[PDB]
Amino acid sequence: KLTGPGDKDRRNKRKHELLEEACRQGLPFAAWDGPTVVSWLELWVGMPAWYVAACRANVKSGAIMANLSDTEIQREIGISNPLHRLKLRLAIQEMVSLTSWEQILAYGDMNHEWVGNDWLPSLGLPQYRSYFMESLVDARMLDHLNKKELRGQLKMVDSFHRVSLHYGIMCLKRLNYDRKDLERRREESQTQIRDVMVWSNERVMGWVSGLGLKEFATNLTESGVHGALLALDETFDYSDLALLLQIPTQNAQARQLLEKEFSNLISLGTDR
Amino acid sequence: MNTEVPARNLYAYIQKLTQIETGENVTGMELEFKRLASSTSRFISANLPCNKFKNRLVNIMPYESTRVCLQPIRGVEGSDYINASFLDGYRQQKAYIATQGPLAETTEDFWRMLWEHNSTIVVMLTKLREMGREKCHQYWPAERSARYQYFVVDPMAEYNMPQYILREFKVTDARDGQSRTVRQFQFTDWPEQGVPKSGEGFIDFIGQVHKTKEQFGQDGPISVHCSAGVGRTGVFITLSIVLERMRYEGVVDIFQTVKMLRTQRPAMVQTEDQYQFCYRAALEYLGSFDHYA
Repeated sequence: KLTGPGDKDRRNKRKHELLEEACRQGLPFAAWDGPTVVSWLELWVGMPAWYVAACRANVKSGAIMANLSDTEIQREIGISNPLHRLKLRLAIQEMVSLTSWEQILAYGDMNHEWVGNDWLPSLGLPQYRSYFMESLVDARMLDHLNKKELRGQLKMVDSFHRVSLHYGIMCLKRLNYDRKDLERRREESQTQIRDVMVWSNERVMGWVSGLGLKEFATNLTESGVHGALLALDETFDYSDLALLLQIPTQNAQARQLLEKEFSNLISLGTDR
Repeated sequence: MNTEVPARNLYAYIQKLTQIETGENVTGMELEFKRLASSTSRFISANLPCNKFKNRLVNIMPYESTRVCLQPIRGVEGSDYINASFLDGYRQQKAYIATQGPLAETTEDFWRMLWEHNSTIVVMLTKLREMGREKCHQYWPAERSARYQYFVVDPMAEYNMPQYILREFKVTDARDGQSRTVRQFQFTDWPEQGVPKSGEGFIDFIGQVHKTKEQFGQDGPISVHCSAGVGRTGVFITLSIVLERMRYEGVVDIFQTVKMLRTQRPAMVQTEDQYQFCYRAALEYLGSFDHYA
């Protein structure tokens, strides 16, 4: 593996120190200069190179950036995608608030790559990864996604899959969007029936397997079944699960077992 | 003969190739490129009379084992065929489709190819016309929406970058209303004769294309085309693989890389100039790291 410094790392470090200096020095976003907003748009927001180049050519200040209309963002930055514009709007508004570092300059701890590579698969929804990432959906955007964007751009036509997202997001809210806390709580509930609200889809499959229903567990892959759904959706019952596990009605013992274990899971690991 | 070289020996290795020694008329580079020749599947679908007009050159056709197949259409023989081949990349299987610049007559096939195989990133390595000849038919709409059989292609935006143009399209399957965004990166800085004087622009372009695939989580193959889909396309794919392998493993083997590509589509990296440029650009990329300059 190639070691040491280089042209790319020098360029990145210098871009970063524009960003770090404005932030640490208490410069409000409106007073940021051109190169600083350009660095910010690349490194902290995570926009592709062509938006960044558009910004560099057409947006000379944070004040300008802050006061762009929707139609002006589309014209000056070239952003066609409504969800990419959402991303920018929320980013600007967050930056304005924080500049008036504790704010993590290790940006992207819950950016669209975390949503895509880590979080959506944990909800049993990995088939939506490409659509969410192409719309650059970060954690900050999740609670702002409206029903039209979910249906159309994000291809979530299935109502159960949308319910699954909803309770995934409710879990994030209850955890105050603390990624470390979510990870810790999943690690500390691996081997006991506890804190079901935080369980991944994989963990749920592990639980089904542990019951002696191992040949059915794999059927929850891409099903949208995860712990926050089991804990927060009062309508989701053992028979809904049995169907998603594709347990035959002829396998009556398996269905009775699931009924009893599911009751135990809810009683011991939730507040339902 | 060992053609795998550690990074720190790459400068010296290239110098030795440029040189001619011990009683041969030709350089080490020329000898190495010719050694690729001695190095296979069959051309079946490509040679069907119903498909002959679908090939830009009669002598460049996909191998059967790696050809990109279209779903057959009722009653139309040859409708499963396009001159295009899958190639594996450094990290994933089917990372690329190598194909010719579309003809007017294969333009609808081209869009169906991107659709059926989930290709949403396209790389164009020529201008439409070069040296008084068509290299590529303009298969994309200019200002308004266009219909290519089942697909409605709507131009979304265009971005002019220093050494390439990015064109974004929305493509809809008119049969069921499903839609995807397709992005085309056209590299605009390849000279109409020879190879680029420096590899830096082409290296950055390779980087941008793969960054886009990663950032937008696009899993499908990158469709790469030039004139016939073997020369410049061969250079793009060779360097894509070699540059990443060099970064993570610290070694370069251009000879075996091209050999490997030619097991998947014939004639990849077609001229000695192109082959030499692979080495030249790898060395330039290496030089962007201080401990190896």
